[PDB]
This record gives sequence, structure tokens and C-alpha cells, in this order.
Amino acid sequence: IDPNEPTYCVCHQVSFGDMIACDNENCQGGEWFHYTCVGLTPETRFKGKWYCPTCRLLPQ
Amino acid sequence: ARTKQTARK
Ligand SMILES: [Zn+2]
Ligand SMILES: [Zn+2]
Repeated sequence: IDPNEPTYCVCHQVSFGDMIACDNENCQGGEWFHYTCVGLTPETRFKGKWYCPTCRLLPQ
Repeated sequence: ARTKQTARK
């Protein structure tokens, strides 16, 4: 792991596996999320709406 | 949602 490789997700780790992007362009929760960290089944698509654990609790 | 598969397991 190169120290320059960006980290992501709730877990603050580099990219690995399947990842999903928070729909919020201004996401402050980690932008991209490893499927396992967010309860998604590996090697599946996710066609519809998805917010990360932070953005899904933000007031609208 | 946008999803991706990355090389690293
Ligand atoms: Zn993670
Ligand atoms: Zn978010």
C-alpha cells in the first residue's frame, strides 16, 4: 500500500473489492464504501438510490 | 448508485 493512495469509506482504508459511491456529491462520510462495510452483497450491482451511513441521516 | 470493482481484493 503506497501512502499516497487515497483512503475511503467508514473504515478509512484504501480501495478493495466492490465499492459503492454515496449519491451525495458533497459526501463527508468517505465518498466510496466497501460493500462489506455497508452491508451489501459482494459481486452485485446496486441500481437505485444509496446514501452512505452519514448522509442517510442528514436532515433534508 | 455508482459502483465499481477494484483490483485489490
Ligand atoms: Zn470500508
Ligand atoms: Zn455520504
